[PDB]
This record gives sequence, C-alpha cells and structure tokens, in this order.
Amino acid sequence: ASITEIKADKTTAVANGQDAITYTVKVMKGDKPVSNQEVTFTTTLGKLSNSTEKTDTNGYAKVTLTSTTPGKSLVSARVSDVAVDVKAPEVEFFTTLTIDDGNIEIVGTGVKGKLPTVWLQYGQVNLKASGGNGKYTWRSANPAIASVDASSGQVTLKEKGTTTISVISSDNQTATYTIATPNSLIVPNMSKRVTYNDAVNTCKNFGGKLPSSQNELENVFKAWGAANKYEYYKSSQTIISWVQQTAQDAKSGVASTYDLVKQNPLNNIKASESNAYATCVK
Repeated sequence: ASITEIKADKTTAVANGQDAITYTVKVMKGDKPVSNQEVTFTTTLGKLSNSTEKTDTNGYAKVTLTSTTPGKSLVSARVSDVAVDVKAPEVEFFTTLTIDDGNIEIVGTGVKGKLPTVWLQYGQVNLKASGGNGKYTWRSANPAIASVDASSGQVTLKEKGTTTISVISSDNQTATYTIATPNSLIVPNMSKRVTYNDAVNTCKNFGGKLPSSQNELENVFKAWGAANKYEYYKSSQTIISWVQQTAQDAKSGVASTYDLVKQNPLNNIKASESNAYATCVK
C-alpha cells in the first residue's frame, strides 16, 4: 500500500561501474507488511540492477546502483500501480582515486617523470592525486625512508630503502605509490668546509665514499637541479664538494670539485686546505 522506509547502505561509491549502492524499501499497510508487491525504481544517474522488484513476505524490496561517471545520483521508487514517486536519500559517485605516478615532480626544477634512482638526501618531490572527492590526506608507511606532508603530498626523501606513500580521499578511497630502493644517496655535510683527507674519513665513517668524479655529482644535479632549492639546503649559496683524486691529483696534492648548487666543476684545488665540503655517496 505504501513505502514507509527507503534506505541506502552507503552514500558514496566509486564510479567504476562495479561499486554498488544497495537501496532497501519497505512496503506497509498499517502495522502489516505487504508481500509480493511490485516496486519500480528509477535513477537520475547510473545503472540500476533491475527497474522492478517484488517485496518479501516481510515487505522488503531491494535493488543496486552503479555508475561509470561521477556525480550526485537520486533514486526514486513507487508502488507499481501508483504513479507517485518516493525519493531516496541522495548519494554520490566519485572517480577512482589515483596517484599520477608517471609525473612525479622534482620540486627544485619542476621536471615531471619517474622518481630518480639517485637521491640527493632531503631532496623533495610533489606527488599528485586525482579522483575521489578531491579532499586528500597523505601518509608514508615509513617516514624514516621518506616522509610526506599530510596535506600537500610533497615527499622528502631521507634514507635508502623502499616504502609506500598513500593518499586517501574523504569519500573513502585509497591510492598508493611505492618508492623503490635507490641506487645511491647523496649526503652533503654543510656545517663546515674540510680538507680532502678529512672528507675521505668523514665519508668512510658514514659508510660511504667520496664522489668518484665530477660526473657522479653532475648526474645528481641533472636529476635534482640546484640543491638550495630544497628546504634543507636553502641557506647554502655554494655546495662545492670534493671528488676522488685521480692518480695525477694525488701526485700534486690537489683535487677537483663539483658544486651541487652552482655546478661549476673546478680542478687544481689545493687538497691540504679546507676548500670544499664533504659530500658522501652512500
């Protein structure tokens, strides 16, 4: 005789044409349920499992809704032989939450691509998510390896290892990106310039080695750009760093350097003086 209940098990769903919202109506005649009553449903958006359904011996009728496009959806039901629709609670479908992992942005240069496999320690990249209701919250499974700003999606690489960065949207979805273990980690020691020999020892104590050449650090700049574009090194106007001596450099007491801020590869720098910073490669 009349629909006295019209519920939806959830008010949000993914527009993948599979995530379904189930609507349940109850037909009653006073304190008595109406069994085998035909109910017809209609929607303003999406696909209904069936346009018509018959109630149970308990007066209940059920149907599901899915959608391939995002947007608000309004389902209505009516007692078959009567032309008076009853509106159900409004629901919303949202695009699949995704992390644009092929366009990870290098914060210092704006270059977009895959995550570099050579990491300037504390280098930063921006991860972009899309889909869901647009309200994102980020997290890292292991902040020791890499941390992420919960609101911006900006990641800071810290130590060699593999972890995952996840983003969740408030419509209740989750997307994740896995950070692969890097081949090398670059660690500039900015507290003081040191002699070449002191740089050698510092790298050894850090369990690493001096850059093998200007080429090794040039590739670092190639991937990250000027180091002082990153929060951690913003106070440095120069990160001139020692590179391993060639046989000839050793013989003459000099070494070459490469500057992670200014590039500027130099040679014939007196090694016994504190002419550069110790940058370790781990």
